[PDB]
This record gives sequence, structure tokens and C-alpha cells, in this order.
Amino acid sequence: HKRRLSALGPGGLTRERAGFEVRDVHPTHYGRICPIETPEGPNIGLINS
DNA sequence: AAAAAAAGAGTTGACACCCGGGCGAATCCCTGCTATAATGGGAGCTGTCACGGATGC
Repeated sequence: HKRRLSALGPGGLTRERAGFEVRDVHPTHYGRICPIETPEGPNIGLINS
């Protein structure tokens, strides 16, 4: 829970304003952001660690 | 074979009292008055579309 990287808050894209590109995984996350730990709820692809 | 009374009613004075209405007293709310010089304002998006409609020359 301490190694979490959220994308919301005061200055972040709202869940309704996320879209499809923000939730998608980018090929630069190799070794910097694990694309396997993410909540399977509505805010998918925004709480990656 | 007869014939009157503890209850059952019915009151009659005799307190005990319990909020109500005043008499106070103690204390709240309003309103105005202060005299050196005061002179234009701080967030907020901005990382969804798409449609469906309202103004303009």
C-alpha cells in the first residue's frame, strides 16, 4: 500500500475523465511499473504500483 | 315460627399539596458613537466525446 502510484487527487484525471489511453499499458513500463497488480474494478489501470 | 348489624352508601369536616400567577431581581439584545492618513479583487479549469441544437454575415 506504500508503493502505490495513484493517478487521482488534487491535480489528476477524474475517473470519469480517464478515457481509454490512460488505462492502457505503455511499453516503457518494463521494469518501472509492474503491469500485473491493478484493481479489477472501475478504476482499472490507474492504481498501478 | 321471628329480628337487628358488618358491609355498602353517603357524606362531613380536616389536612397535604401542587402547579399558576404575581412581585421581584438580575440580567440579555439593540442601537449608536468612536475623529491623524488609510481609496479597483482571487480561484477556476485547460487529460471524454458526440450529439443536438442556438446564434452570426
